[PDB]
Amino acid sequence: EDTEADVPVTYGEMVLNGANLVTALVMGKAVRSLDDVGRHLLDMQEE
Amino acid sequence: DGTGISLHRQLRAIQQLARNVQAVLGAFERGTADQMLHVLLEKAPPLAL
Repeated sequence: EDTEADVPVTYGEMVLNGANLVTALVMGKAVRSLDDVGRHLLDMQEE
Repeated sequence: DGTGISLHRQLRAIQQLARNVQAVLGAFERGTADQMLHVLLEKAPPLAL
C-alpha cells in the first residue's frame, strides 16, 4: 500500500457556449470545441 | 430546459403567435370591406333599370 490517499479531479463540462448554438440549429452538425478548432484552422493558411 | 436550444424554441413559438395574431386582427380590417359590398348589393339596383 504505497499510500492510502489519492488525487482525483472534478467534472469538466461541455456546453454549447458560442458558435455551437448556431451550428446545431442553423446547420445540423455541432463539432466539439469549435471555438478552438476554428481558431486553429484560421491560423494555418495565411502564413 | 434552459439550454441554448430550449431558449430558442420558445422564440419560434412567439413569432408564430405574433404573426398569427397580426393576421386575424387585420382580417377584420379586411372583413370590413367585404361587409360593404354584400349589403351595398342588397341595395343598388342596376343602372339599366
